[PDB]
Amino acid sequence: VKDEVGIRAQKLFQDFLEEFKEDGEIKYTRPAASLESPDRCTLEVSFEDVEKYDQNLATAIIEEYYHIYPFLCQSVSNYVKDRIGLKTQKDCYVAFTEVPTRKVRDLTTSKIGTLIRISGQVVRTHPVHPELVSGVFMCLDCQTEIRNVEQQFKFTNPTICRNPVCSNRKRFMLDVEKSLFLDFQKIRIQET
Amino acid sequence: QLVVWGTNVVVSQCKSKFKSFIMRFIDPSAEQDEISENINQPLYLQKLEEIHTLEEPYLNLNCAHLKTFDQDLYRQLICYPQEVIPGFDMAINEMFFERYPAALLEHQIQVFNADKTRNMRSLNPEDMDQLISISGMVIRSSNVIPEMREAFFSCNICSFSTTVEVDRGRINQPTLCTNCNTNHCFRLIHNRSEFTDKQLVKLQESPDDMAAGQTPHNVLLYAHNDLVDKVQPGDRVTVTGIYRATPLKTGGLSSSVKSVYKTHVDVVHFRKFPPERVELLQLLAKKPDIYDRLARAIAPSIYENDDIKKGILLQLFGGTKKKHATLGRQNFRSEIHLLLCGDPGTSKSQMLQYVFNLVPRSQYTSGRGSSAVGLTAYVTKDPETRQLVLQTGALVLADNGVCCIDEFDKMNDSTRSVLHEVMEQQTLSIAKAGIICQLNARTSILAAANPAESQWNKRKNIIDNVQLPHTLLSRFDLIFLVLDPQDEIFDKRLASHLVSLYYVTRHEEEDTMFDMSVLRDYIAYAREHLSPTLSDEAQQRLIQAYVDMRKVGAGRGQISAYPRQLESLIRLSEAHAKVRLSNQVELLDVEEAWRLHREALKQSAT
DNA sequence: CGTTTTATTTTTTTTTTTAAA
Ligand SMILES: Nc1ncnc2c1ncn2[C@@H]1O[C@H](COP(=O)(O)OP(=O)(O)OP(=O)(O)O)[C@@H](O)[C@H]1O
Repeated sequence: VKDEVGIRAQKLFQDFLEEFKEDGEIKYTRPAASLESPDRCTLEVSFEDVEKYDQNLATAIIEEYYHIYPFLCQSVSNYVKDRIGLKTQKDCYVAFTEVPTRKVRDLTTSKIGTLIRISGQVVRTHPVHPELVSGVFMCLDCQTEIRNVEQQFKFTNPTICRNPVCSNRKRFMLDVEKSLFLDFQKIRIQET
Repeated sequence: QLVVWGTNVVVSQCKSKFKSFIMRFIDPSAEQDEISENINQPLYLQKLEEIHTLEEPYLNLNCAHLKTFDQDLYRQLICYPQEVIPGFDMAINEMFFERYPAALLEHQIQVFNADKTRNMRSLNPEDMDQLISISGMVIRSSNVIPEMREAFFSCNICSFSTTVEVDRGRINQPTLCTNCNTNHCFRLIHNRSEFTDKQLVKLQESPDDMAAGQTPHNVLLYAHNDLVDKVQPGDRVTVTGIYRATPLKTGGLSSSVKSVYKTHVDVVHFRKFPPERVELLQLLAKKPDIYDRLARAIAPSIYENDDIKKGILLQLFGGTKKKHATLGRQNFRSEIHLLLCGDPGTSKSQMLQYVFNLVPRSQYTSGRGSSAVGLTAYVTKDPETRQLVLQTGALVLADNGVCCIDEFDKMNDSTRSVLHEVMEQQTLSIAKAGIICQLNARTSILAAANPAESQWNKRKNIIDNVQLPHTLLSRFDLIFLVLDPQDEIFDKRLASHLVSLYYVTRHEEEDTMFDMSVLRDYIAYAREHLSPTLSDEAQQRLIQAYVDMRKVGAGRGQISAYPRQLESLIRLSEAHAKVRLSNQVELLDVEEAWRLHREALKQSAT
């Protein structure tokens, strides 16, 4: 796998955040300590960190963001497991900051996967409108447990088979209830 | 003889022919044909100096030089032009090494500009894949829409994370991706790939050759990835391009197709400082004839009250701001606006047409033909889902341009009162139920104001005449008179001059030399590296003479000044300093105000 | 060597326009 580059960027990620970060102590455990209530999953980490100790390997981080962000979310979980009384129920939310860096005109195809900083106003907005993003099912026959990622926009209820060659259009209706999903909102925003 | 089955074109011929042409090149205009012209090396080698040394990529270049060379190149370039043009780029990408072999040869060039058109009204089956260039005026300002080029795959077991780009639309499927042992079935995902940008805005053809009682017919095309907002939209512009066509999805139940093909044009290019001649720049400033000399140039034939060409003095050597870098407060913009008042069919459009025929920011307007609210971009019905957008206003697209306005006391109260602020504030608060902001735009104003009457009624000081009060009628510095000399004396002159403009059949190059372009460049230098200040000298005049400015205010049916026109005076201060060679304030300039003002301000007899 | 295809209407707010002693 190529993206093991970013997993090593994710090794890099761990390497300083578990180790001495600032102030003679931790920066990123009181977040971790606070997340336990709903399994809150929200954590902010400085991007200057990828300059303090990663030594300007931001360009080993700052390009493959939506590519490897999932893996960074995996790192969040791998952090939590190392000391918290844990089962892998921990999900993803990573909310980087500290980027001395600031626009709509500096946009192209080319700008995918970065962490630029922009500000706008509040207008023309929409409410909470959740998404039961994960879920379970199978084909016509038997294999009724799928903890997979059904969340990519290309998702579909009927699948082909798990253990045996089954139908290819049939579907079960399954565990949308003892599992983990999300919530989100949506707006319009205008140039500062 | 190595060619597409259905064509007659080959890479090597055009490549070699053009490489010889650019080796048959010293600037063949300025070194072979226009030997009386001269910049003596192949310009493209010169550019590979003046591009690489400039380090300033994405060249622009024509190919009308090629008429001297073998015209078969011209033709097969005219007709097969997406399959020869990269070959001429390849020749350039070879020329790199003529002048720098071991460069950072990692960038590419952009690029024609030679062939003709007449109009868009009527074209033909023949004219299908051919080179065209046409012009008009722009309508819209679009957004961007990108376009894909490749598939980035996934896997199930052992990370068969394959990849491959697109010809234009397919990826193949054996049981796995690039069939690697088929541990799982085929995979695809569509994001970690190559994408490509474009837009769409249309043009309105606006020549003097527009057929009789005919409507606008208008054209449009996308961009490519560098040709994307080159464009302050809405002005007189040419394009090059390649006529394109496309079939259409009949109906929409299923894959049926149309008989009729829609068309647009391929997306290429658009159309619009010297240390050499420093001499005359200083020569014209130190010559006191600035008062009239260039002013004498503007009306080419007309003296029409040439104290108005001294009113044209008001106008150019460009216009300095007292922007507020010290304190940051108050945004004191140095705006300029004057009108040309009516009661006689005088040249109050013709000058405004001379201007608009010259300046590109060209518009003509007047009351009762259009709305006051043409800053709207109306949503009468749209190609959207009622996501009601007011894309771009019209009357405000004159960014430091001009809209000419005629017949000014023509409209209702809402019209022409609505604008009581933008004049010296350039703000347009869009506080409606839709999307909201405080926008910016500022420009120049001139019109042909008219009172309730045809002739200025005698016996009757001017504040009585127009139906505006002695705050709003007496508003500006001066809104300038236009009378007939009440006698034959003035009358026959321009008759005698320009009766024979048909019959003169010539033009006289006098000591008031018709400056072909030697004028048009100095003004462009007129604002660059000297910066008019205001110290302690030329300001005490109407500091003190505000006595004289306002103490005529004791009076009704007479009029004094009000404290926005003193601003117009400190704005008058800016122009004359650099030219005549003291960028710090000289005192005479205020006289120009009195030369202007009391020409109709102490004409307050009663 | 078999077994299946395909429809939407009324009200808003803007910018246009239009009415009586
Ligand atoms: N001295 C002059 N030299 C050249 N042209 C003149 C002169 N005096 C008058 N004219 C002509 O008179 C015409 C005046 O009419 P134009 O169409 O500009 O009227 P206007 O200014 O719109 O009239 P109004 O403002 O009263 O409605 C101009 O076209 C101009 O050619």
